[PDB]
Amino acid sequence: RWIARTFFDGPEKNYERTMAILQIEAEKAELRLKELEVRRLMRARGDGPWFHYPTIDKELIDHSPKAT
Amino acid sequence: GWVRPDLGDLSKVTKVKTDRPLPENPYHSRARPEPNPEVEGDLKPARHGSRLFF
Repeated sequence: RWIARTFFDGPEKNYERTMAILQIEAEKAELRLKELEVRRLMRARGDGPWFHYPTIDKELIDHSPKAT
Repeated sequence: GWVRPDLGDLSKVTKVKTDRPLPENPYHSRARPEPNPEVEGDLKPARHGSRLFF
């Protein structure tokens, strides 16, 4: 009982805790698997703003020339 | 018949002209597919590094 105080965390700790660490771990694992799933799609088809190659130009010239 | 300009033409406008309407797609056939939708809203830190650690 003396060893339980100021030397031990207790059974309440690491049961309420660790599950909190697992809750962050579950979020870290699912989003990393989602990142592997998103990059597998975004690289194959140019749909989103990920792995997009730069284009030539947006605007260059529109004025009237001396063309035929 | 005698009329001589001592300056030039300097781009004259034809307001009386009608004939055919100007916008009628001179060369364009396809409208080109819509670009990637712009993400609106401020980014928030949620995962805080999806690397091997932290």
